[PDB]
Amino acid sequence: QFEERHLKFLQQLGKGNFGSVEMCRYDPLQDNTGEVVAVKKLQHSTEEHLRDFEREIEILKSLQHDNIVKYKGVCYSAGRRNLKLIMEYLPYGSLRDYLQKHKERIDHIKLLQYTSQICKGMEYLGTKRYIHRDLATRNILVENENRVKIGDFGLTKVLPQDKEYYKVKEPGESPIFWYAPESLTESKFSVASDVWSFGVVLYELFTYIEKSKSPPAEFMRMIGNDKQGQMIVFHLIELLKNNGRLPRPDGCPDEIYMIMTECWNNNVNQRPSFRDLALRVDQIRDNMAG
Ligand SMILES: Cc1nc2cnc3[nH]ccc3c2n1C1CCNCC1
Repeated sequence: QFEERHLKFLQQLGKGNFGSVEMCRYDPLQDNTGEVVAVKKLQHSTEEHLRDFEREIEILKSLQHDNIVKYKGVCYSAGRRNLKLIMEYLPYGSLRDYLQKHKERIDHIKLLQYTSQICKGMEYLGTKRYIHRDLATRNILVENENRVKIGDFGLTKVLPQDKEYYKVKEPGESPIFWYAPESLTESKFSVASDVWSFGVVLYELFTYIEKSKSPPAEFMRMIGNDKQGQMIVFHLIELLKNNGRLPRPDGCPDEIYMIMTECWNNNVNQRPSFRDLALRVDQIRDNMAG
C-alpha cells in the first residue's frame, strides 16, 4: 500500500494497449531522495478490466523468484477510488532494448545465460499453474549485465484445477507471430504454448534484435508482404501446420537452433518442458565455460 501523495511521475515506460507503466519516485519525505518504482495503471478502466487487473496484481504478489520482477504493492489512488500496481524499477530496461544497444559486447555465452534464466522463471510459473501467454524479449527486463527477469504479467492466466489448457477468446489484437498453432486455431493456451513462444524468444536473442530479421518481418516475407487483415492469419496458420518455420539466424550455432525447432513442434505433447530446456541450456553453457 503506497501513498498517492508521495508518488511522483517521471517518464513513461510501456504504454497500452489496455495498460501503461510509468517510472515514478516514491518520495515521502518529499526531500527528492527517494526510491524509483515502476507504476502500472489501467488505460481505459472498466468493470472487466478492473477484475482482470486485480487478478494480475494477485498473480505478481504470489510470485517470489530471482527471475521475476518484484511486486512492491498497490496504490489506491484518487483517494481510494483508483487502483495502480507498484513493481520494482529496473534501470537497464527491456532485454530487447538492452541487446539492441550492446550487441557487440553480448556474446553467445551471455545470451544462453539470459535464455536459461527465462526458463527458470517460466518453471516457477508452471509451479503455480500460471500461463504467461505473452513471452517476448520486450517483456523481459535486465536487472544487471548478468541477470534478466520476466517483467510483465498482463495476459497471465491460472489453469483450472487439473486443466492442461485455458481456452481464452479475446477481441482485439494478439501477438500472432509469437503464438503456437493451437493458440491461433483454437484459442488454446498452455505451458506447451509458452514453450513455443519461448522458442521465438530464443530466436529473437540470436537475431540480436536486427529489424529485418524480426519474427513479423520473417513470417510476412514467407506469407507475402502485400497481404492484409485476415489473409495474414489464414496463411500463418497453413504455413505453421505444414512446418514452415523461422529461419536459423546468421551465426547462430546449430545446437541452439535445434532447441528453437523442438519448441516449435505442432505436437503440443512433444514439446520439451521448461525444466528440460533450463538443463540443456545450462549444460551447453557449462560445456563452453567450465
Ligand atoms: C521498458 C521498461 N523498463 C522497465 C523497468 N522496470 C520495470 N518494472 C516493471 C516494468 C518495467 C519496465 N519496462 C517495461 C516492461 C514491459 N512493459 C512496460 C514497462
